[PDB]
Amino acid sequence: KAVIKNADMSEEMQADAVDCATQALEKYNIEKDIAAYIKKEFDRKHNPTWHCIVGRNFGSYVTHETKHFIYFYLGQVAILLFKS
Amino acid sequence: KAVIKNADMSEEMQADAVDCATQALEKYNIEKDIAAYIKKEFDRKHNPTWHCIVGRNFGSYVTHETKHFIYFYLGQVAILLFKS
Amino acid sequence: RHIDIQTDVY
Repeated sequence: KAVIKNADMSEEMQADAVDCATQALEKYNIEKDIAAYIKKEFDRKHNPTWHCIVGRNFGSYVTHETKHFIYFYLGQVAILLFKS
Repeated sequence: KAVIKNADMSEEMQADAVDCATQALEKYNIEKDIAAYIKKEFDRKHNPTWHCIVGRNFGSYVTHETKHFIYFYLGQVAILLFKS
Repeated sequence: RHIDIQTDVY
Protein backbone atom coordinates (compact mmCIF):
# COMPACT_ATOMS: atom_id res chain seq x y z
CA LYS A 1 0.00 0.00 0.00
CA ALA A 2 1.75 3.12 1.27
CA VAL A 3 5.32 2.10 0.35
CA ILE A 4 7.81 4.81 -0.68
CA LYS A 5 11.49 4.20 -1.49
CA ASN A 6 13.08 7.38 -2.87
CA ALA A 7 11.10 10.63 -2.69
CA ASP A 8 12.76 13.93 -3.57
CA MET A 9 9.77 16.28 -3.19
CA SER A 10 7.93 17.55 -0.12
CA GLU A 11 5.27 15.69 1.82
CA GLU A 12 2.35 16.92 -0.28
CA MET A 13 4.08 16.29 -3.62
CA GLN A 14 4.59 12.74 -2.37
CA ALA A 15 1.21 12.07 -0.72
CA ASP A 16 -0.74 13.46 -3.68
CA ALA A 17 1.31 11.21 -5.95
CA VAL A 18 0.46 8.20 -3.80
CA ASP A 19 -3.24 9.12 -3.74
CA CYS A 20 -3.52 9.77 -7.48
CA ALA A 21 -1.64 6.56 -8.29
CA THR A 22 -3.92 4.66 -5.91
CA GLN A 23 -7.05 5.98 -7.59
CA ALA A 24 -5.54 5.27 -11.02
CA LEU A 25 -4.71 1.67 -10.09
CA GLU A 26 -8.21 1.19 -8.71
CA LYS A 27 -9.83 2.73 -11.81
CA TYR A 28 -7.96 1.41 -14.84
CA ASN A 29 -6.74 -2.03 -15.83
CA ILE A 30 -4.16 -0.71 -18.32
CA GLU A 31 -0.60 0.35 -17.54
CA LYS A 32 -0.57 2.76 -20.49
CA ASP A 33 -3.77 4.36 -19.20
CA ILE A 34 -2.10 4.58 -15.78
CA ALA A 35 0.80 6.53 -17.27
CA ALA A 36 -1.48 8.84 -19.24
CA TYR A 37 -3.76 9.42 -16.24
CA ILE A 38 -0.85 10.33 -13.98
CA LYS A 39 0.45 12.77 -16.59
CA LYS A 40 -2.96 14.38 -17.14
CA GLU A 41 -3.91 14.68 -13.47
CA PHE A 42 -0.56 16.06 -12.35
CA ASP A 43 -0.43 18.45 -15.31
CA ARG A 44 -3.79 19.91 -14.34
CA LYS A 45 -2.89 19.78 -10.62
CA HIS A 46 0.61 21.19 -10.07
CA ASN A 47 2.35 22.47 -13.19
CA PRO A 48 2.17 22.22 -17.00
CA THR A 49 4.67 19.33 -17.25
CA TRP A 50 4.66 15.96 -15.47
CA HIS A 51 6.43 12.77 -16.52
CA CYS A 52 5.82 9.26 -15.17
CA ILE A 53 6.98 5.69 -15.80
CA VAL A 54 4.86 2.70 -14.73
CA GLY A 55 5.67 -0.99 -14.95
CA ARG A 56 7.23 -3.98 -13.24
CA ASN A 57 10.23 -5.09 -15.36
CA PHE A 58 11.95 -1.78 -16.12
CA GLY A 59 14.58 0.63 -14.86
CA SER A 60 16.81 3.21 -16.47
CA TYR A 61 19.10 6.19 -16.07
CA VAL A 62 16.89 9.26 -16.44
CA THR A 63 17.40 13.02 -16.13
CA HIS A 64 14.66 14.26 -13.81
CA GLU A 65 14.31 17.77 -12.38
CA THR A 66 16.44 18.67 -9.38
CA LYS A 67 14.26 18.51 -6.22
CA HIS A 68 11.70 16.63 -8.40
CA PHE A 69 11.77 12.82 -8.16
CA ILE A 70 9.63 10.05 -6.69
CA TYR A 71 9.69 6.25 -6.91
CA PHE A 72 7.34 3.83 -5.16
CA TYR A 73 5.37 0.60 -5.49
CA LEU A 74 1.69 -0.36 -5.39
CA GLY A 75 1.29 -4.08 -4.76
CA GLN A 76 3.98 -4.98 -7.27
CA VAL A 77 4.03 -2.06 -9.74
CA ALA A 78 7.03 0.26 -9.77
CA ILE A 79 5.76 3.79 -10.43
CA LEU A 80 8.18 6.71 -10.86
CA LEU A 81 7.32 10.36 -11.41
CA PHE A 82 9.14 13.65 -11.89
CA LYS A 83 9.08 17.16 -13.37
CA SER A 84 10.83 18.33 -16.53
CA LYS B 1 15.32 -9.36 -34.05
CA ALA B 2 15.44 -5.62 -34.77
CA VAL B 3 11.77 -4.61 -34.82
CA ILE B 4 10.61 -1.01 -34.46
CA LYS B 5 7.14 -0.54 -33.00
CA ASN B 6 6.66 3.23 -32.83
CA ALA B 7 8.78 6.28 -33.60
CA ASP B 8 8.88 9.94 -34.53
CA MET B 9 12.35 11.02 -35.69
CA SER B 10 14.47 11.20 -38.82
CA GLU B 11 15.95 8.09 -40.41
CA GLU B 12 19.53 9.09 -39.59
CA MET B 13 18.73 9.62 -35.90
CA GLN B 14 16.80 6.35 -35.78
CA ALA B 15 19.68 4.40 -37.36
CA ASP B 16 22.20 5.99 -34.99
CA ALA B 17 19.99 5.00 -32.07
CA VAL B 18 19.60 1.46 -33.45
CA ASP B 19 23.34 0.90 -33.75
CA CYS B 20 24.15 2.46 -30.37
CA ALA B 21 21.44 0.44 -28.63
CA THR B 22 22.66 -2.72 -30.37
CA GLN B 23 26.22 -2.27 -29.13
CA ALA B 24 25.11 -1.32 -25.61
CA LEU B 25 22.73 -4.27 -25.21
CA GLU B 26 25.28 -6.70 -26.63
CA LYS B 27 27.92 -5.39 -24.21
CA TYR B 28 26.06 -5.00 -20.91
CA ASN B 29 23.90 -7.81 -19.55
CA ILE B 30 21.88 -5.70 -17.11
CA GLU B 31 19.17 -3.47 -18.55
CA LYS B 32 20.08 -0.82 -15.98
CA ASP B 33 23.63 -0.35 -17.26
CA ILE B 34 22.46 -0.68 -20.88
CA ALA B 35 20.09 2.25 -20.43
CA ALA B 36 22.65 4.20 -18.40
CA TYR B 37 25.29 3.96 -21.13
CA ILE B 38 22.84 4.71 -23.95
CA LYS B 39 21.39 7.77 -22.23
CA LYS B 40 24.85 9.09 -21.35
CA GLU B 41 26.06 8.63 -24.93
CA PHE B 42 23.07 10.49 -26.35
CA ASP B 43 23.52 13.17 -23.70
CA ARG B 44 27.07 13.59 -25.01
CA LYS B 45 25.91 13.61 -28.64
CA HIS B 46 22.48 15.29 -28.63
CA ASN B 47 20.09 17.22 -26.33
CA PRO B 48 20.81 16.93 -22.59
CA THR B 49 17.33 15.60 -21.86
CA TRP B 50 17.47 12.33 -23.77
CA HIS B 51 15.76 9.54 -21.82
CA CYS B 52 16.70 5.93 -22.53
CA ILE B 53 14.51 3.28 -20.90
CA VAL B 54 14.62 -0.52 -21.08
CA GLY B 55 12.53 -3.46 -19.98
CA ARG B 56 9.95 -6.17 -20.66
CA ASN B 57 7.02 -4.60 -18.77
CA PHE B 58 7.79 -0.91 -19.36
CA GLY B 59 5.30 1.79 -20.24
CA SER B 60 5.31 5.59 -19.97
CA TYR B 61 3.35 8.35 -21.72
CA VAL B 62 4.84 11.73 -20.81
CA THR B 63 4.39 15.26 -22.14
CA HIS B 64 6.97 15.95 -24.79
CA GLU B 65 8.31 18.14 -27.54
CA THR B 66 8.00 16.01 -30.65
CA LYS B 67 10.36 14.61 -33.35
CA HIS B 68 12.65 12.74 -30.91
CA PHE B 69 10.99 9.43 -29.93
CA ILE B 70 11.55 5.76 -30.72
CA TYR B 71 10.15 2.61 -29.09
CA PHE B 72 11.38 -0.67 -30.53
CA TYR B 73 11.77 -4.37 -29.77
CA LEU B 74 15.18 -6.00 -30.30
CA GLY B 75 15.41 -9.73 -29.64
CA GLN B 76 13.51 -10.25 -26.39
CA VAL B 77 13.77 -6.76 -24.90
CA ALA B 78 11.89 -3.48 -25.31
CA ILE B 79 14.04 -0.35 -25.68
CA LEU B 80 12.74 3.22 -25.68
CA LEU B 81 14.74 6.36 -26.42
CA PHE B 82 13.05 9.75 -26.46
CA LYS B 83 13.47 13.42 -25.63
CA SER B 84 11.09 15.83 -23.91
CA ARG C 1 19.47 15.92 -11.89
CA HIS C 2 20.91 12.62 -13.15
CA ILE C 3 19.55 9.56 -11.34
CA ASP C 4 19.58 5.76 -11.54
CA ILE C 5 16.95 3.35 -10.24
CA GLN C 6 15.42 -0.03 -10.87
CA THR C 7 14.10 -2.27 -8.16
CA ASP C 8 12.64 -5.65 -7.19
CA VAL C 9 13.62 -8.14 -9.88
CA TYR C 10 10.66 -10.46 -10.34
